[PDB]
Amino acid sequence: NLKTEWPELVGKSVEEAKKVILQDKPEAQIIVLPVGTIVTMEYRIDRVRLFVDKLDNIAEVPRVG
Amino acid sequence: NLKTEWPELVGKSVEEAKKVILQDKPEAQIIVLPVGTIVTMEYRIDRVRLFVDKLDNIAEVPRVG
Amino acid sequence: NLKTEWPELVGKSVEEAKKVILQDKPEAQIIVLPVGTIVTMEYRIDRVRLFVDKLDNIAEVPRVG
Amino acid sequence: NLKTEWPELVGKSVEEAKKVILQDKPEAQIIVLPVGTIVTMEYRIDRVRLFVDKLDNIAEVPRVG
Amino acid sequence: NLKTEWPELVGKSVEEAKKVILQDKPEAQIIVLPVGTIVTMEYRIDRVRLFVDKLDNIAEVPRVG
Amino acid sequence: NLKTEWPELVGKSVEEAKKVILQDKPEAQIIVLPVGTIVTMEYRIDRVRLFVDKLDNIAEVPRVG
Repeated sequence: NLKTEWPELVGKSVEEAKKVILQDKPEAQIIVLPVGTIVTMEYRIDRVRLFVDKLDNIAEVPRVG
Repeated sequence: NLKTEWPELVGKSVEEAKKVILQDKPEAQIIVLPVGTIVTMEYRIDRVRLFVDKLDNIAEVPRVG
Repeated sequence: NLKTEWPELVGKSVEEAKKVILQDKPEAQIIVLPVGTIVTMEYRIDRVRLFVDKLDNIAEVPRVG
Repeated sequence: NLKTEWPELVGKSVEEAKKVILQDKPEAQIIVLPVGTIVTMEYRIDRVRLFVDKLDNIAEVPRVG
Repeated sequence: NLKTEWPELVGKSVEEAKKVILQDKPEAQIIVLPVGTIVTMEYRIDRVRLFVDKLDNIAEVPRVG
Repeated sequence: NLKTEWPELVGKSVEEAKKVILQDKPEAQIIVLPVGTIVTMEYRIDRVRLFVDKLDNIAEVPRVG
């Protein structure tokens, strides 16, 4: 199996979002970036990037990679 | 039906704007970004992005997506 | 008629500039952005964008749109 | 005549630089922007843009326009 | 030999990451930049760039250069 | 002669770096910019730009120009 996306998280705080992701993916390495950030094309299975808005709310669906 | 745009909101504060949108779209997930931000081409029906100016006023017509 | 540009405003503070614009265009929706900001190609007659410098002075001629 | 460039100003503070420019161009409208800022292609004879570094020192030769 | 990449570091703090790198590469010159930063194409053997997220966690695999 | 590059400076503080450069080039006009900054293609012999990281350390080899 595998849970790789957290659509239910758009709009929630980073605090709330961490808590859920860690529940579902105990080994996740959570990265917090501002929306519009260009990342390196490297794929990492244990990583979860959160793309946040000005108030630190999840602005896009979190996904593994 | 559907209310998907809030033209009447250009120039108003984020506080004022939240209040109106939530009135019209109780399930809206409000995202606040600075004008000029490049977003991901993903369409979400419950989402409302607010594009704000330096003083946090709505700079463009808010819309669903 | 119509007053759509405030060339006399380059260099003045946002506070001073607001005051003048509102005098001439009582219905103006004043938006304050940093110089170099890319805006959405939408035209709004009641809107006045102020493009400011590091000290919040008007850096370019204010115009309707 | 006309004094349109202040090469002698690279490295000096904005405070120092203002003082000199105003000496030479009493009608100058001084604009302070960070180096790397893209401006609008509009030419203004009374305007002097200062392009500053992280410490607010003049990083490039000030010029009219 | 040579240790040139620290994959085990994604997600860790800059403080933690410094400590490990210096352990493995005592002569490393540690540089801390935000993710999405465009660097100069110059290669330096003693240098280790850390690409950090909003909370200062390592967002990409640290490497020499 | 001429000393135009300070390779020995990568990783050092701006404070430390100033001190060295001024030692070697007493007439240097020191400019401090963040890495990734696009500068104007103008060449100045008395100028030394320092490209700094998030902690204000020299991230690239300082050079005249």
